[PDB]
Amino acid sequence: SHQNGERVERYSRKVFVGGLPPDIDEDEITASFRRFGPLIVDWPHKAESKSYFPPKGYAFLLFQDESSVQALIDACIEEDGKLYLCVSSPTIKDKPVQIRPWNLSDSDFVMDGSQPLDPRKTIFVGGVPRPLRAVELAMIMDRLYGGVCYAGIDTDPELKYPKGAGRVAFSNQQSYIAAISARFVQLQHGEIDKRVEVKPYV
Repeated sequence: SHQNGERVERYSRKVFVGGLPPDIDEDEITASFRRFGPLIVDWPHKAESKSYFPPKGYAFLLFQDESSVQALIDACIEEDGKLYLCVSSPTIKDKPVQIRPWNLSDSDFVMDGSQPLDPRKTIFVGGVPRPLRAVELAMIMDRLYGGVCYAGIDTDPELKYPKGAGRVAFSNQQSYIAAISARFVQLQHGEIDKRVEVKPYV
């Protein structure tokens, strides 16, 4: 049978996992995923002090091609908050595995073309986690100090993946004056509530 033959490589091939069985090695997870082919993996624990593999289902991994990022993520279930794989089969059952890829091209939250990125109009925004997108950053500043032209989070040029804080670029009105002088505020959003930082760029 056939229905589609297109491919996409505009997703970040690094995927976090946590649903792995209580006993796992790199060949168990290589058999857990499909279409990913051969891949590279890293564990939160792998020292000779106990074992070459972690005592928990937590893992970080990536594979050789970026086209299977969309093919495998499409062969599984998703949520607006996270992804899930239906690989329940080995020593773990009835519970899908946690999945989190990244969007190496959505890391840019453009809002208006009247002002591109510039060192005299850039602003810094600190306190964002890595697993989140600039969603929480651009939306809070647009709900109380709106007028933004560009927004995003700090990333590694190595794989275009988050590494810490974030930034925005607008200088349109006193709304930017109100957020650049409001270097601490309250949001009650996600695992964060207060004292997030907002200051001029350097």
